[PDB]
Amino acid sequence: SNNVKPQVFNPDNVMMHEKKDGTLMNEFTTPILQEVMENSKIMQLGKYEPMEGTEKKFTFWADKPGAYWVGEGQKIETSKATWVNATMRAFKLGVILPVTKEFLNYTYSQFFEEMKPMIAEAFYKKFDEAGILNQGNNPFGKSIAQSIEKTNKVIKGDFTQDNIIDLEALLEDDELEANAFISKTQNRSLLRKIVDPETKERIYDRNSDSLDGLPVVNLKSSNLKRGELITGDFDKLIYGIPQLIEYKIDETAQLSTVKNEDGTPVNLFEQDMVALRATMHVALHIADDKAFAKLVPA
Amino acid sequence: MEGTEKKFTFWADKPGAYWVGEGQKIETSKATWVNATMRAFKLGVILPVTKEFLNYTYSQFFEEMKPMIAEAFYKKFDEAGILNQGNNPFGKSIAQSIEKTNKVIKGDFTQDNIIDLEALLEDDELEANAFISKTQNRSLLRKIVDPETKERIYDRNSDSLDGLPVVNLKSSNLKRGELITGDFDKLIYGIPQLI
Amino acid sequence: SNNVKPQVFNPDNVMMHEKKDGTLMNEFTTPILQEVMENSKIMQLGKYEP
Amino acid sequence: EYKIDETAQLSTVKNEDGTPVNLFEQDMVALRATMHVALHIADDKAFAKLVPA
Amino acid sequence: MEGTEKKFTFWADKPGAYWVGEGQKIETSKATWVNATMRAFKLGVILPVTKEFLNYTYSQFFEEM
Repeated sequence: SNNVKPQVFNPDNVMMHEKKDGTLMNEFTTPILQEVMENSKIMQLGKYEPMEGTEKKFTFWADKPGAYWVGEGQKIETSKATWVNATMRAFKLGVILPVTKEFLNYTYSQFFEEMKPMIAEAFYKKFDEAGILNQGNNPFGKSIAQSIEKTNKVIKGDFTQDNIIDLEALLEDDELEANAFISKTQNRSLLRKIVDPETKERIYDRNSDSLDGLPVVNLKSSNLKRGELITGDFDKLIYGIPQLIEYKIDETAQLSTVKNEDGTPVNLFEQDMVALRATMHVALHIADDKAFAKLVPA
Repeated sequence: MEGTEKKFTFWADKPGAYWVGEGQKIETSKATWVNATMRAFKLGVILPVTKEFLNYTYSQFFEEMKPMIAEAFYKKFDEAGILNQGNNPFGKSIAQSIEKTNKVIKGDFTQDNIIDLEALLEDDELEANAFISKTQNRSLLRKIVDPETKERIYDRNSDSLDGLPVVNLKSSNLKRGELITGDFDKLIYGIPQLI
Repeated sequence: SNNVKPQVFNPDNVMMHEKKDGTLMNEFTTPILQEVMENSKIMQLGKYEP
Repeated sequence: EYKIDETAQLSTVKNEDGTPVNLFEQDMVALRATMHVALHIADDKAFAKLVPA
Repeated sequence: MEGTEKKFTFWADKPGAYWVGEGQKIETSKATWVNATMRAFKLGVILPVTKEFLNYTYSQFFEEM
């Protein structure tokens, strides 16, 4: 066909060297990152559990044996122990990044090696918003926010030392103690302006990000609102990783998820392109639905 | 800066990710960068002197005038990049940025408003680094008291507000009622030609 | 699309770890054979030619 | 001969949406086996059959 | 050629000169330049072969081709 104008794609997810206006992108300056790359707050707070299938079983003692006061020559009576079972499964995260091979030679040679950190960050954020907030199409049935909803373990009201202490007290009502807080950085404003009216000490350590002596963890998510704060015994949140982040770079596949201007699927061998596929298998368990509580604006 | 212009490339969008069922199609995504650019403009002044003046009135006039010209340049630059004043040549300034994003508090100087002003940057995960103030603000800043602890947020001894440096502007264009907060590492400046 | 149920296929010859009811086939026991599998009767009866 | 492949399309299998199966997008593997085999009947009179009425 | 485009800059118009009377005003002129560019394009072909052909007819086909 001898058509030499560059290919338009739909969606425009393909990195290209030549722009449709004819601009040809030589002497490219490598973009620089205005931020530190994020990490999974679930993997920071929760307990790791080694997992080898896609599924894991847990079994715990429940009932325990009794005892009796027995007179001399009186018959000693009997007792029993019990256990209970729980289980968690994994799900898969993945993405593909397509590149034209002119781009990977004449614009950005190292593109995939510089994308790898950003793909890992995207997976970690996608996991955190699922397991903490019940957001981003949570595949599990299990999350902190949905545990709080079933137990209704919520305080309604403004940030005060009264409410923040009554929140942490809401766990020991069930014989658990808080290990950390989860909050939104937009609200350390509110933590900074509350003080003990009697000892005249401030509950939030602005210098070290501890609230009431416990560490605060900041979510970058937009789904956790200004007025909302979460507390929990995070040893009761368990995570596992059957497959680490694995990358395959492929020079020959077809991508039916992307189309050419004529409506045809993208074929990487025939159109002279490359793609990176990343996948990960990740599993979440909430070991005790009573272990988490939430403070919410009225 | 080696000429009248500088250019910057930053990552704008990171790639997405998908939950993928077994045997389901993994979908695509893209990274994306953005371009920004910075250019110089010229400050200048001429000082005319008669030869009688320079001979018989004031011999060292230019040598002692040089400092006052440098101050006039610094004041013109500050009054253009902070305030949108002095007939500013650049496209944008701090006052233009505030006016476009509308990050402004209507209110008196109180510890509540000073904390809400600093919080108005945390809305965007930016942490304030300093204040820009009018020295005739001190008669307001020093009468702020924390009603529980009765601590005062403005430190006489180090011209520091809520622990952050306060920097004072000598102009008539920053009024008596007004205070400015920023992450000032987001001011970038360059000087292709010293005076 | 963030769809996590397993793909249905036609004619459905794909071997899959997850069943559509959500059963995960871990702890799987390798199938054993109820027979001895057949040789070719052509190759048993006929003559081979290089 | 057995060839194992991780990136082909299979047109003879279709997704629930009707699309051909792509092994790279869908994170799959396929085994292809092939064999060449030949037959000759050297004398067609050499065979006979008994059949029910 | 590094990358797939190259640029060339050439002198174009050249300054004038004037005949100047004694105490007459000398006039002005300017130099000028122009740009040219050369760009690469891609040649390609695919040669498809059945593996019957590659086994039984012509093993060295993609070497001789």
